[PDB]
Amino acid sequence: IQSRNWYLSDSQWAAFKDDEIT
Amino acid sequence: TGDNEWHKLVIPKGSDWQIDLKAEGKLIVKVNSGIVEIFGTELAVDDEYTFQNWKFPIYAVEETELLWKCPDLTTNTITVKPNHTMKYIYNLHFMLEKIRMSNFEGPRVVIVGGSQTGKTSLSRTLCSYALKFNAYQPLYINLDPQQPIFTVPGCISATPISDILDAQLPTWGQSLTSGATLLHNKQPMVKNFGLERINENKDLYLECISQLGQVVGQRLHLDPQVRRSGCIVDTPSISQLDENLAELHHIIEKLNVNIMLVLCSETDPLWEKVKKTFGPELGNNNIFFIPKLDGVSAVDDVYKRSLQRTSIREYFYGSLDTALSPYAIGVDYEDLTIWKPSNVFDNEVGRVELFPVTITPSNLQHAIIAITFAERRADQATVIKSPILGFALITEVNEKRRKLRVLLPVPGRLPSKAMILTSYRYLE
Ligand SMILES: Nc1ncnc2c1ncn2[C@@H]1O[C@H](COP(=O)(O)OP(=O)(O)OP(=O)(O)O)[C@@H](O)[C@H]1O
Ligand SMILES: [Mg+2]
Repeated sequence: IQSRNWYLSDSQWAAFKDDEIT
Repeated sequence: TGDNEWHKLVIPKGSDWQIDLKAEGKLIVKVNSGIVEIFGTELAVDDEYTFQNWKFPIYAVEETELLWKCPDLTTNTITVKPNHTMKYIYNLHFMLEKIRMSNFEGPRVVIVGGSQTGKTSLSRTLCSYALKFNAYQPLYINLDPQQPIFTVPGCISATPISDILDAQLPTWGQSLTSGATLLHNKQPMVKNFGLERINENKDLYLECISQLGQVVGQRLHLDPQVRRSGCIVDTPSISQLDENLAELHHIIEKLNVNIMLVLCSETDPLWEKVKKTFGPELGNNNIFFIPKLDGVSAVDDVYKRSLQRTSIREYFYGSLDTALSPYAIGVDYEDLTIWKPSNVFDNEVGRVELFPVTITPSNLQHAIIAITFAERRADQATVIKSPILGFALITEVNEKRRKLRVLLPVPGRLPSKAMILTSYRYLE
């Protein structure tokens, strides 16, 4: 049982690293 | 008809399957020897892949035999044709991979071409194995609102390629989810054009590119890996733009494009004007032509609206092996604040602005609504320039009462934010 997520804000996405996903 | 049992198919090295699945048709594929790619994405040996409602090649890198089952296909009409333009894509990638390791920061390529020339497919393949060979995260920028990739339709997006794409999806993959999945999902950067096609609001489309470019820059400045990696920019066909191609100039400047790929032959006069129009900024040394790819078939409108439909469902419910559980919420008329962009058949001109929308059954039923980050009380200047949170479907506009049935991607409250209506509709 899962669900879709909201996207990150402009600044918040810029700081995001895809290593967190992996 | 076809048949509901398995069939062996030995697919020669350097050849494409080329598949056109239509309504409901389900194709299960299982490889037991060899190397096969779907736009660069390798198929894992000995497990089932399942395909629905899209046209796609399965390419044989090596010898390759597979088992397949589909009631809508038979050995009679199977189509297995040798691909020749594949090597063009190869020594174009290693061309980019040389730029990635020698230059201070990776290449930023626009893939420009005519209608159905291979842009998106070429974009996908280049992403697919910018990651495969030396573990890069190219930023993929989709600039064609009609084409849904990682999101719903009607919006431009930037998405880093973390790891492998979903081979069994026309939409490449999907956004992040609440738990953990057998495929690492992607974090997209969405902007929302909202309208049917570019020509409906020219300035607004460029305004999208403007603010998408800005954010892209801010990540590139902060993320070493994505900046070190490339940047692959997919555009719509030049039959969707101006003769002089004023839009491409704006794409090039705002997204800092330094290399251009033109899917073009050498009798096509498009190649010459590209040289004279973008040579001054990029330099002719940085503009490349690619003889149009093999197997790239024409795409009609109905198929394209079908693919858009699939994606909307896919955003809320996921795919076969994903099964997401979205949330349905009852909401008052007063609980919502909605705007809509300027059209051509609404506002005649079409400028960078949005009009407040009164709730009418003819206005909101089955409409996809873009949810921003701006307040419910913010003015239009703040909403037009605020990041998109996600999308919501409206099921029922009950007008005798002041109530609404809204489908959300997240189980929870209706985000009390400003919302923009799209021209996109979805009924189950
Ligand atoms: N080698 C191939 N064999 C079979 N089908 C292919 C091959 N390459 C691409 N296609 C299919 O052709 C269709 C059109 O290709 P594509 O989406 O790349 O067009 P495009 O260049 O993006 O142009 P547009 O933006 O106008 O669609 C797609 O559905 C794709 O699956
Ligand atoms: Mg395309």
